Amino acid sequence: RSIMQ
Amino acid sequence: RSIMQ
Amino acid sequence: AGLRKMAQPSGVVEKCIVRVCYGNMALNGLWLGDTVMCPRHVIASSTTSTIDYDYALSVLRLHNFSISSGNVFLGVVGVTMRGALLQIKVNQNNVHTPKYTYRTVRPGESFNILACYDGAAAGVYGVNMRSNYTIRGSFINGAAGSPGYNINNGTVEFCYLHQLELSGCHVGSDLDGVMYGGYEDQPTLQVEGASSLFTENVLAFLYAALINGSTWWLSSSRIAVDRFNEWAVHNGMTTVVNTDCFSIFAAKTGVDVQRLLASIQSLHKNFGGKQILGYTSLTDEFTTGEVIRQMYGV
Amino acid sequence: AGLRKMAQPSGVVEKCIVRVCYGNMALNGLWLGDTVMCPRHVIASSTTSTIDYDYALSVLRLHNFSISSGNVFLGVVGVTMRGALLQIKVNQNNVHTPKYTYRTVRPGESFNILACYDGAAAGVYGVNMRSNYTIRGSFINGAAGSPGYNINNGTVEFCYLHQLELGSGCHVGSDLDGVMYGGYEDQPTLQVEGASSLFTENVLAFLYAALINGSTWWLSSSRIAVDRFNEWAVHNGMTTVVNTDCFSIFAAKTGVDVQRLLASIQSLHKNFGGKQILGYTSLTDEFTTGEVIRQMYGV
Repeated sequence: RSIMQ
Repeated sequence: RSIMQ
Repeated sequence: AGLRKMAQPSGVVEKCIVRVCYGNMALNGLWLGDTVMCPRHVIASSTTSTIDYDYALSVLRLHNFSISSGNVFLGVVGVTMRGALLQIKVNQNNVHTPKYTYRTVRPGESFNILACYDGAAAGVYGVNMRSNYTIRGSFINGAAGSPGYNINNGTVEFCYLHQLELSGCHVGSDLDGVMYGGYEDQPTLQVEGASSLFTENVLAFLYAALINGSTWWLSSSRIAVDRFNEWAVHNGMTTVVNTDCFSIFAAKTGVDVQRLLASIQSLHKNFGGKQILGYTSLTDEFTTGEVIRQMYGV
Repeated sequence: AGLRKMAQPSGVVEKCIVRVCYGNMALNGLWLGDTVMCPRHVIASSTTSTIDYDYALSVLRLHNFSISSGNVFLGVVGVTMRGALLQIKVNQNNVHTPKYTYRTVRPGESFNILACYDGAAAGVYGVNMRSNYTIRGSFINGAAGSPGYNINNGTVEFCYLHQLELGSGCHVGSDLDGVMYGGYEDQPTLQVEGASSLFTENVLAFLYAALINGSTWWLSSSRIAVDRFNEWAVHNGMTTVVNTDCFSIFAAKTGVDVQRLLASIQSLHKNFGGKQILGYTSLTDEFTTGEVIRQMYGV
């Protein structure tokens, strides 16, 4: 859902 | 009662 | 005396963090030898739609990477896809590369997170893989690529590279690029499986509490392993499958697993009424291995 | 998202730990420049009665020391008392000595513990100084001399060397000037810690972090003024709040002002009613506004 890239 | 470590 | 969730010392891993930038994206990489490993979402040219990573790699240009160790920049020689990771070959060997292995961790196992931002380590803390293959971490934007590791007898065992967040629910891949739990490295509508307390770790914690002098919660009744397991899967706890690890504890404390299991059922009914060693009654973040080290140095 | 007690990375401190042995005693020292600091009870010859350390120093034989960094042994040049510490001059400078300062921390302040055994770091975890000048640690025999530290802009600020466990399991150290926190004695005597009050400013930081992470069930419209809260606090094991300025930016990103949180604290101080806040079932004062700010936003 939320990528922390 | 104190315990030195 | 005492029990704290702690991390193994991070020095040997700190020298392996790099900053990996591509386009408008920046995250962290792990530099071992002449390779940098990092999540492949760094080459994604999107923020909502669903990503074809093979296409993104086909249009990639090596000179658009900026990879740095502090203020030292690394030249990129090649890129290969490794599951949910990129394997980026660079023109410099990391002289501080430790002896290392890769290992995929299983639910209930503890390891260490080195939380990184902008290619530099920021914090370190111990975690425990949950039954739904998420960790209870603290990560904000830019933490992807943060490594998880254990240290065994001089060798660093790398088990995790941070990828994404589902509500304090964090997900990463192992170093072969296999995403824990099968979650996609895509910003999609996926929901984590049901979180259950890891019972074998609760048992370690309650033995630790006994050894530190906490007994108010100890039941005098007793329940067999296989009956408890029937109850556990309708009450948010995992099944107990190994008990041989508790033989040392049962001998030092005089309390067998079956009394601890009955105590767990009773704690689940006045849940929150009183703490154990200052912790929630049913904490599952400590393994038997962790408890033995903190109790006895072994 | 998420909140965890974490430690700052320990690499720069790991290079400073040494093993200090004398007779039947073994503990840890901190090697900065050409000096090793360690608790002075390493030269004690008893474990029950009260020790005349000045006498123990007068009959010390410098060659009965063994000080090692890994398998590198350090020769002892001289030894002087520094409060509850020995300041041991050695014949070698530690080339990996970081930029460093000393500072004595105050109740409510957080720092990092590097738990050490046999002169090697074993674990690292965050702690918070309690109102009775003890910490909630995990230490067993051999841990004395383990350092506590913070890192700011690459400078290591040393604030603690571990000394002793009180009869209940609370942990006590000295600062690096050799002054014992809380005035406890570095003697194996009967001394009992004072009562520990919850540090209210830290509890508020925890509750703001809960709101930022979407935990709001415990919040209501009910409200209490600082003064009415401070009267309840002194009868309920919590500290008084005096300045609420540090919570301005928290109230601005959440829309919830302190007075509402203060009223929530009163309800929660008893129990959470079977529910949890970020995994906790009791209020915690281990998190400072500064830790929360960094974890929530990176600043």
